[PDB]
Amino acid sequence: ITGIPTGFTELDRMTSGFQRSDLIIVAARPSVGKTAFALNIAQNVATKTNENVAIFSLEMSAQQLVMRMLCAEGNINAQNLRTGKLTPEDWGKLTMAMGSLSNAGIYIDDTPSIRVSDIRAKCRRLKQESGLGMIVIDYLQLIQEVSEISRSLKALARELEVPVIALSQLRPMMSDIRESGSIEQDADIVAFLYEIIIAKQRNGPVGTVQLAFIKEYNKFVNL
Amino acid sequence: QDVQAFLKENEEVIDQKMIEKSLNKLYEYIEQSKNCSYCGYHPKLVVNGRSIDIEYKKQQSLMKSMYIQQDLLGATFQQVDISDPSRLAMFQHVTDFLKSYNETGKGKGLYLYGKFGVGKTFMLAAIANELAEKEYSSMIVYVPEFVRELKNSQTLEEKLNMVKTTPVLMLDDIGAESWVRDEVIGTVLQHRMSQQLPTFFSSNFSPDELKHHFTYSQEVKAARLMERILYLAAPIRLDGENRR
Amino acid sequence: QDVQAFLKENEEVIDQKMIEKSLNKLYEYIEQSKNCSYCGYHPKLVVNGRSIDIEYYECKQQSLMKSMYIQQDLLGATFQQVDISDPSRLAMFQHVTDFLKSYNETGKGKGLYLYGKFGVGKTFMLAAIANELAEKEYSSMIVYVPEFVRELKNSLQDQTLEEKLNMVKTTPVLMLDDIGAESTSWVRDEVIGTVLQHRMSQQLPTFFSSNFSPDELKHHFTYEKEEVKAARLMERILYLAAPIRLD
Repeated sequence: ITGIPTGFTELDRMTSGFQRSDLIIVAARPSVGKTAFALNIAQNVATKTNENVAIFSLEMSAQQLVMRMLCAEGNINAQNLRTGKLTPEDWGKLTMAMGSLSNAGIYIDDTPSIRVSDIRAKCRRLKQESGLGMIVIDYLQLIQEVSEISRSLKALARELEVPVIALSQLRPMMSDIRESGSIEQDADIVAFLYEIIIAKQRNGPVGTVQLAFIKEYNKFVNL
Repeated sequence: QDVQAFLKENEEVIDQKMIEKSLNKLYEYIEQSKNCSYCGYHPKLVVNGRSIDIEYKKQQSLMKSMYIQQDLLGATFQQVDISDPSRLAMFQHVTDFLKSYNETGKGKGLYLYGKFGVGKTFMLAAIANELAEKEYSSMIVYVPEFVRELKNSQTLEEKLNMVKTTPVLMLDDIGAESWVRDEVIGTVLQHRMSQQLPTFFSSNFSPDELKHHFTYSQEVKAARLMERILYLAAPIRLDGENRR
Repeated sequence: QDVQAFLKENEEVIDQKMIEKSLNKLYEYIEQSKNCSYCGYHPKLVVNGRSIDIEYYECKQQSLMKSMYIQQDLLGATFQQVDISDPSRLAMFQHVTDFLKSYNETGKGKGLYLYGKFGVGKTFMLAAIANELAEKEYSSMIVYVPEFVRELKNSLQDQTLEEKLNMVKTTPVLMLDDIGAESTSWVRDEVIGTVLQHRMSQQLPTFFSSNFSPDELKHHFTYEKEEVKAARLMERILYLAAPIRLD
């Protein structure tokens, strides 16, 4: 928080951000997960201060991803909220799911197998269409032919005057996003998911940190 | 919500924290197919140390008996004669509980102990049709024919998942072949006392005898196998004339 | 059962984390005897800071014997008081007599390993070697292990208890206790590194019996360049003791 917030408070007394203009890539593992990380980098940042956001969910329809953060803001995902009529009970903690995620400003996404000149013409009228605090783009291994995308993703944080995010689906270290990309000369802060191995910057702080998980509500935990 | 149900289901076995540690397991457990395709295995929870793992009339129908002859399992109660303390000191623990059987509150089974031939298994196969008036997946088994093919190997990772925490287990006979049975039934009888469950017994010998016969060496692993079988109930006599 | 009720009663306040952290404790809690054969204590859960512990609530050699950090109400067990229907208690019977014999002043021999569950009493079994090495003019001392970290981090104003261990290291049959989930990590290269050298500067036999196993006691103290510093000073503990097997 310098800044329009990063992710965690021990991760906002670590590196410090998000600040003015940064290309980011959180090279996220298969098998383990990358779902709730989005439900804990851009879930509460829209629903508190008027530096609003947007969500790129490319390959899947944006609407299947809306069973992920409402079932993680209203803590209701075990009766269940992904298939129809609940038992006369789980209509309990609904007042926390959408009761904050509509008084902010977000554009969720699933527009075609995109190149990147979209978010250049789109972000010339979405900087002027939204409110802007972060710009959450899909993982760096689909948009096309993979390496070129990251190179022109550095400048994107420098146009709308807000830091821009684009994860990845390749241990995990900086030489596996390499067996499918370029990145190093471009993105100058590479976090991860096993463990958010933020092992890159000039600001100072870089550390070894994983967090606990619940997966009945998809919740992150810091201490 | 599923977690709540499971938690209280096995709260006798689980250490609150153990539940949250094995959360991934228990959640993956419920999320996957609770059934199989041979009807070849089904998932069941097991407590391993500090972690919980996942191992694989119109009254006799959906039942699933193991290693038994096909049509011998038909027995009633009017037809069962009522004689000595073989049948006049037993219908006092049987009938106090009929239409009143819970899970989430341990029930009393029985241990039919005595002779060689009188009536070992006619008070575990008759009541299996009181567990057919309501219809449970009530198990009926020969334990002489159980420590043989499961010594074998092929398939062996999970062979006793229907001989642990089924709603009913009418165990019949153990009279053949520090034993090959202390990480086997001695931990099978562990899940019959912390996931809220009762069991049913009948055999050839008796409690005194079986303790003096199990597991021998040059180790009280012979006198721990049988109070895992003298806990939920108190054993009573069987007496009368021979039946052959 | 009460714990279950309370847990769900205040599960909105308690949460799950602490539960998953203290999982081992809560699981060990339910797994052990909730009652006692005196009906002498029973286990109950207690919240200590951020961790949940398990406390028990109640259901020729005396001026020679002066054991530090422990009482004299703990040293009163023999071996003819010890039963044998279990597969643990006789191991000790055969062990120590063969060490009444291979040592005729200076021996540099072996040791014993009682490690595992919580019920045997590994200080009453040790309060027996301590019991009858004092009919003689000699000893087999018993001092607790966490007490070398209970009154030994506040008082490092030089000496203090760098100078009362000086003579507790001139008794042959000295026995070491609860190393494992009882003792944080400043001590091992200043005390329990310098514990097993000056006795072995002339070579002798020392003892180790706690609760956490051999291929595990090397690991319980990195609280790699951390596991290896837990593989040198301890290469004089597994180099000086032979295991007993809780079957």
